[PDB]
Amino acid sequence: ASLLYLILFLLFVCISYYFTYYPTNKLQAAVMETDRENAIIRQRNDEIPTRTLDTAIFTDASTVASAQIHLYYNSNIGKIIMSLNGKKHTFNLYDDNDIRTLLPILLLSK
Amino acid sequence: KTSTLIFFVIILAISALLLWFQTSDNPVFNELTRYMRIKNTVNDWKSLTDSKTKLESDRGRLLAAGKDDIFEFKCVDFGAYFIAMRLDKKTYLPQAIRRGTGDAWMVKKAAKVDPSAQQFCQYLIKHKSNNVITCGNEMLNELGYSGYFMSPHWCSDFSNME
Amino acid sequence: VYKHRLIVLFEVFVVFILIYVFFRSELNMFFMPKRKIPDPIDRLRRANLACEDDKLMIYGLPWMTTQTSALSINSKPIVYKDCAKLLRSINGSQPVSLNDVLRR
Amino acid sequence: MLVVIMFFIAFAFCSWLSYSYLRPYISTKELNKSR
Amino acid sequence: MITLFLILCYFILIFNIIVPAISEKMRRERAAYVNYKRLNKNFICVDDRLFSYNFTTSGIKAKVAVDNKNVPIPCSKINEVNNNKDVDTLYCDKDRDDIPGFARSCYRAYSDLFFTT
Amino acid sequence: AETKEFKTLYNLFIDSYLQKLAQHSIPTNVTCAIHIGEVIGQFKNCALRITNKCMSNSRLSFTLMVESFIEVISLLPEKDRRRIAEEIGIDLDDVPSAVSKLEKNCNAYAEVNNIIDIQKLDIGECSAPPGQHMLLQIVNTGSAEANCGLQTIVKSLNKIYVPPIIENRLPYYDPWFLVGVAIILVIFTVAICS
Repeated sequence: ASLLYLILFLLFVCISYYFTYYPTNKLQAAVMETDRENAIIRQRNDEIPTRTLDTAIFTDASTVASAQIHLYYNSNIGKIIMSLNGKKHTFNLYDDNDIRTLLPILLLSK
Repeated sequence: KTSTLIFFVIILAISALLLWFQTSDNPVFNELTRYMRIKNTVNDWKSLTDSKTKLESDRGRLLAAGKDDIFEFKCVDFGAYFIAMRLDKKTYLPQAIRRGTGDAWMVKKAAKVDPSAQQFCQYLIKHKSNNVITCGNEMLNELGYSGYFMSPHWCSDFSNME
Repeated sequence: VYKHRLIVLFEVFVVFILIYVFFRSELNMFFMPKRKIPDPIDRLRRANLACEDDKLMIYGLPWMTTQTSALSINSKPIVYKDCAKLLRSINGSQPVSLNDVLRR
Repeated sequence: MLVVIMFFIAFAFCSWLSYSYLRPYISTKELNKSR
Repeated sequence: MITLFLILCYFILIFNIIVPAISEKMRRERAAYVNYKRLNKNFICVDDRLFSYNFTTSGIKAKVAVDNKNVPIPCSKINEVNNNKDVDTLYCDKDRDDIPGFARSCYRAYSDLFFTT
Repeated sequence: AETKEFKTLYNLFIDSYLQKLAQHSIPTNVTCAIHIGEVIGQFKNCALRITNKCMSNSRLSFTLMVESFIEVISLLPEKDRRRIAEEIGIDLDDVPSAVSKLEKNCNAYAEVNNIIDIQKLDIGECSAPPGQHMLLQIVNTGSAEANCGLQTIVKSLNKIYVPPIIENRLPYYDPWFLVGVAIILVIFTVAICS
């Protein structure tokens, strides 16, 4: 049929265009995939700033103090490192204890 | 009808000749395909540089944690020469003391332990530190290479060591 | 003539076989978009702070729906009566979700 | 019919050339057998 | 006679694009494997998993290191991983769904192989 | 054709040793020479590099050689690096600034002068990835015992297995048979249609 012939010719054009102007090996195709994936990774990751952010901090069960912290989020292990007074503490976004420790210090940023 | 079949056979023969030249070790086809391949590779250099620089930026961000001494100039010894380097506060990429309009300053060593090289690297740290060069995109736009994909080089060796 | 259509179908079939045998992974990456890795902080965006009696409380937790008390630096329960005022002076009377905190 | 046998001859010859060209790679046993 | 035109198109496509593309892909992947095995050997560390690249009939393939209970081996003990050559390897061709982001790690392994070679 | 050098373990070792010799270079009054009667090269991408260093201090020569060898095998697997180490006669646990078994074996060339005399040399097949060449070196040094160590280490590194680049391109001969058959069969189909 005419429609089938047109579809076959379009498939021809698409396959030839891909094989000529696009990579045909695992390495370069994987590099392109990694480029797109890392772009998405960083678009999500840049939402967490490393600037000096003021927040209320709970050193004990009945104490509070206002101080500046730094935040660095990584997706290889999916954790947030919080920097306070020159000391860095890593909190996982998958562990319940780390989540319970890190959520108040983020939600109470003055 | 007859002309269509004749042209069908002729085009099949042309395709068979093209395949014969493609598969065989013909110098002419080799020259043409090498021309095309070199041009395509030099075109792809820019994308490769961007990807490697970005990945190195991520690994520099990951590496520079809990270490404030890596952010300051240090006389890193490369077995044969000293380089006064650090990590940039913005791009988190290796940044060293630049020699004029060239690459990083390489204080040549005359021995395994060369005190004079270390003294001169310290002198550069204390006096000539306003001129710096950073691996990545500034390196590409200044000297033409990214610092990576080059071995041996201070960017690649510093990334491998740290 | 059906023979010509059979020949062109054999052509497209052998093209598909050649693609599947050798260029399977490349075409799978290029044409099929793979799922993205889930973002745990995207899940945590729905969390917000309030007061469970005299203690800190985190509502909107899909990780643990049950009631959990927020942990301080030394991983101990937080018990302040004035924590509501601190929340009002930072986020407001309404419990501000972590999504708005990230948007800040 | 004549076009069919033309296609058969052309495809057979071109497949022979392609197979002879790709024998070192599609048959890894050949390359690893001779070091 | 559009059908004969399509037949000629696909014949030219296969025997003047795809076959040279197969040869070019094999040549590039074999070169990468050669530049990888000339210094590196056994497993290398990518995204906290361990990957090795071997050349087969249909190109290069990356196999990931796993223990007895199909769990990827953490990178920290690659030393002993190089000592034991009988460690379990899982191919990247099969999309095995138990490991979170297995294809992600495989793609990053191929990208790292390209960058190193 | 300006092609890159295909880096290989023995090539890295030789280049590191040469760089260490250059950076500890000291003037000397001894004459060091290379004399090759014939050099024959008939294979493409078979680069030949005749570097003529010579350091009179052979003790430092073995020190630098062992240091370079240790830095080279710092990337090999542990079992392979160690077994190659006993094959050569160098022990990692020993400091490079120490006399090893290899040096003791090669001291038998102390009396002879630091000249490299080759009656005839031919470069064999050099299979390299496209865009690169297989480079072979003929390095002289200030003592024939340092030379002994050099060639024995080079042979030991050559003993390893590196996968070769296989050439899949068919040999090319002028294909008039194909066009002849095409013309004959065009005549055949013309007759068939007529």
